Amino acid sequence: KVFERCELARTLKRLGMDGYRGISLANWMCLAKWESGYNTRATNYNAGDRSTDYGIFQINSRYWCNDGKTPGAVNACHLSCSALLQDNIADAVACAKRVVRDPQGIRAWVAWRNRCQNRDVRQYVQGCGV
Ligand SMILES: CC(=O)N[C@@H]1[C@@H](O)[C@H](O)[C@@H](CO)O[C@@H]1O
Repeated sequence: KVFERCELARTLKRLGMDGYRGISLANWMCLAKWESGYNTRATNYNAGDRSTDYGIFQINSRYWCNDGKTPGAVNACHLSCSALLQDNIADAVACAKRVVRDPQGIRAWVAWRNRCQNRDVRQYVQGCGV
């Protein structure tokens, strides 16, 4: 599914993401916006290393989920990458929380650095009641 902006904001808040490991909801929203356009079924194949990015947060199969077809991969979220393509984002949120429990935090998503870091991200939660 493609979330509407404020629908996603409230969904993420109910799943405990506001301030998780210090990350504001608006940062999670900025991440989802620029990774997938709020699209839970999005996939991106990376021909350079044979990995695939999955779901609304475009979490990568080399380290975080298992899709069986990524060489030399691990599965730190202990999920099938299929779980990151559901309309219900609970599993994707659990995996995103696992990602940011590692040292880089939200910087683990390279695109967050380019699109959200040191930027005014509040527009993404304006009017959503969060
Ligand atoms: C949290 C996450 O999945 N980050 C992955 C990162 O590890 C990978 O090296 C980059 C390259 O495509 O994609 C994403 O940023």
